[PDB]
Amino acid sequence: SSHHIRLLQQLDEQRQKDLFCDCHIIVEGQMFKAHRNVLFASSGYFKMLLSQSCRDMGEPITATFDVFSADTFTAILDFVYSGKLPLSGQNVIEVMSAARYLQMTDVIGVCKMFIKSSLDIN
Amino acid sequence: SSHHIRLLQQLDEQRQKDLFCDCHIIVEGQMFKAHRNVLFASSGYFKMLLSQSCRDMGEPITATFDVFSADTFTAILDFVYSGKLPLSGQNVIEVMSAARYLQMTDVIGVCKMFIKSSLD
Repeated sequence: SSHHIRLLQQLDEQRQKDLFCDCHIIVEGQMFKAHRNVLFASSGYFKMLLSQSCRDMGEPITATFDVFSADTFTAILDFVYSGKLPLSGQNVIEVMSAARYLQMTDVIGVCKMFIKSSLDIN
Repeated sequence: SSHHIRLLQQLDEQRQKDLFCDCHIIVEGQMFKAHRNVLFASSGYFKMLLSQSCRDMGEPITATFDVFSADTFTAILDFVYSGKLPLSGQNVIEVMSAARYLQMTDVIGVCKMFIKSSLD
């Protein structure tokens, strides 16, 4: 497990430092840099978007979204690169909606668990 | 950390299917396809090799090695993509030597533990 945790920490450092970042995502005018292989692995949407050029290298692939906010995409991509998803009642509905759009069943599951846990109040 | 396990399983499937493989490694006449970002994260040798072009895309980077065998590199790359290193009494010293060349301290440690526990 330590192998997997260290490796993903390194990939997270790489995307923060723009190393090997062959995918650009623009949300609300904000630019996110990331790796195609990680996104393809993590998202049914990116599997559909990136499949055509999966054996081509050259320009980075630039994808634009206006169906969710930059803050919401930050939370999703932070999870992709860490496995942690900070949620509150203020953002879990938006994150879950974006996870449906990006077809990320694991993020959807984390959101539903958070909602169920959060509602048990009394 | 089930996210971490699934993610690396997917990356392993990708390199087996030659998806997003921007690095080619030729060892003993045999071609290995892999990802630069994973290799840069996993090996001090590959970190140095791939640093020059880490923001340049285009041709895959091709590396060649003659200081270890294809079977030995298979074991190391399988570990890179799974966390499991297939060691035996036959190959443990060959794997350790390649891991020193590739500057992979985690693989060196696993080899030393294999030898140390061989008396148990």
